[PDB]
Amino acid sequence: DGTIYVGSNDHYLYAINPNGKLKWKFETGGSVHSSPAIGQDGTIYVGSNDHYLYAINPNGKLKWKFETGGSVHSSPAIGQDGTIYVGSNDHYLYAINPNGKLKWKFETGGSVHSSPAIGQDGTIYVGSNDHYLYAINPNGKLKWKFETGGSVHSSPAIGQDGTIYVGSNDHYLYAINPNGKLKWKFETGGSVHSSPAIGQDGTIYVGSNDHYLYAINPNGKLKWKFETGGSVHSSPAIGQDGTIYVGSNDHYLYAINPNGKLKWKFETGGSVHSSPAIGQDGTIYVGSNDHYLYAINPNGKLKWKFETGGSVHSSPAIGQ
Ligand SMILES: [Cl-]
Ligand SMILES: [Cl-]
Repeated sequence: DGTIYVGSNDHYLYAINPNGKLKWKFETGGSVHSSPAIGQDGTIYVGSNDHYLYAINPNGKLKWKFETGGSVHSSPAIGQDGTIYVGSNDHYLYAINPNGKLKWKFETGGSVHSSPAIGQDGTIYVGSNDHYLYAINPNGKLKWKFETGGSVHSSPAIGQDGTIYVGSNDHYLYAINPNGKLKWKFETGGSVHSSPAIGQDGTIYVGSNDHYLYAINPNGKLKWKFETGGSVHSSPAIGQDGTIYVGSNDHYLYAINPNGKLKWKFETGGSVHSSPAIGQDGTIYVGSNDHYLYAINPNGKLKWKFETGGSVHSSPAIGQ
């Protein structure tokens, strides 16, 4: 099918066809910064600034909405049994059943902006504003928490071997072993809000507020760093040939070769905080602060752009 879903600061969740024409839009009560996740049956889940986690049917009609105590900026993750996990600015990590009833909630010490990741054994990992990376068991009990030096707004990535990687506002990219002990930390020049991505050879890519996209080896030593013109808050995506795509606050979507050299850059009208998604055909989709969702071909030329009513900070998801 190939529908592209993305939130906008104009309060809507958009469903766009691969040709750039609207399928439907669903109005929430507030800005949709959260990035949608798609369940096995096609349900689209997304948080809103209006405090709700939404479940929207493929036809664009509400399935249910679950009210948390504060804005849902965190992006949901879906477990093997269908449980939907999402953080809230009310300080909790929520686990919601597919029917929209609470499974459990776990209180952290601060707002949960970070988006959860799920391990192979069902462990749920998420950062908190309280400076910790949390590992929560499927039953909602704490497994462990790891203290960084600052707020963990970056969303964790899990390696093949179980290593958990996450940025911190203390400027480091952390690699944490499955037991919750530090493996290594890599110092960038500024806060690491960007969420890491792991390449096929284990290279970890992450943006930094210091304007660079970093490639770090599994041993925690620098592979390369590529300088953009502004802070890299967007989270990288990796194509089949190894190309790394990431937005920058300098307004460009970047395509970087595995060797750290520029492949191409595409200029949007505003900062690219949204994190790119790659379609089956290689199309790269990303939002911009200029209000558009962009579809860029593998050669870096514009396929189409779709104007929403406000900034597109949400990161797109592509349906089957
Ligand atoms: Cl159409
Ligand atoms: Cl974000």
